Amino acid sequence: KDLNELQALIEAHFENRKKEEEELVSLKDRIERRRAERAEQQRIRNER
Amino acid sequence: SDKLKEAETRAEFAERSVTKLEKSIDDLEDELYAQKLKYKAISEELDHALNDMTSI
Repeated sequence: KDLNELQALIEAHFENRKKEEEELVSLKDRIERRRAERAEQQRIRNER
Repeated sequence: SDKLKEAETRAEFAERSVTKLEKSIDDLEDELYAQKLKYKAISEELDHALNDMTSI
């Protein structure tokens, strides 16, 4: 039962850190969106 | 005229600083993305190991 509870919590924190990694990936994606939008608006400013 | 020249020089300095800072922050974001990619790769390998250990 020690092994059972331990593997249970292992898979549990697996899932938790996995959700956190998904959130961080979405963060990186919106981050690259922010990079692209800052790039285009900066470039527009520089064009003018 | 002296005040105008001072202000113009300040503006040029600040603009160049902002350009450097933007490039540096983008590069550091790239580095963080790469390290996250490595961590995710080894994490997926360990997750496969856990999937096999479920049969262990």
